[PDB]
Amino acid sequence: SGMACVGRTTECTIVPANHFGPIPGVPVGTMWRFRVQVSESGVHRPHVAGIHGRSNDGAYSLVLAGGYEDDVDNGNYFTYTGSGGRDLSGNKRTAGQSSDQKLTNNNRALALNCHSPINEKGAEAEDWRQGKPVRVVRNMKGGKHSKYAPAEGNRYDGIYKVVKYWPERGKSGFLVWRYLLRRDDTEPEPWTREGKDRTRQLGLTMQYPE
DNA sequence: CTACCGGATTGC
DNA sequence: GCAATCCGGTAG
Repeated sequence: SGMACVGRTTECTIVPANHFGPIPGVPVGTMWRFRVQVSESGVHRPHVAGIHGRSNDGAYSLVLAGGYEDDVDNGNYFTYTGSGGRDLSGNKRTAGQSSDQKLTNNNRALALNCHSPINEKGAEAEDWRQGKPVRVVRNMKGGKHSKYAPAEGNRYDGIYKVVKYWPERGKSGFLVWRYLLRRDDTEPEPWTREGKDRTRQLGLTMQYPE
């Protein structure tokens, strides 16, 4: 079973589970081979889910991992897809779209980060930088369609904010919730010349399980 | 390609 | 507390 059914070896105690913003001691460019490690770091606590959020508070983090065809990654911004609209019966974790997504649970959480009152028809923020921060991790499985994904594993790419969100018919013909995320982070983007230099100057290397 | 498990977390 | 959810990971 390797890493398929494993739990954490430690938990992040440096900040609590509902911390908004960067995790202390984890710079942009930090890299981990497996999602469980990303969880142990505090950067993205769920081992499987794309969004970490509480539907009455906000979303703390998300992962771009190519798991949702409606995702569109443009590096310094991206269009993210809500979760759900899927039949996971039979103890699945992933499936194709087979019903309309809903503005509930993780999807409502991420909408709350937008600097606009929550709205079932979607919203746009007049001052997007006042929104709640989202920690963004890119996983190599996004690399099928995105040149910004890391070659392997998972990489912390910094703080993004939700500019707007809206419902739209997805590629599979069912409604999906879509979110425009835009970067708001003083640290360089890992894929740029400056980001590559920073990663090197910091001595960051891929973290593997102990 | 197909099938489906633990664990972590939030929903209720 | 128990139910629901799930952008992972592996075996066949």
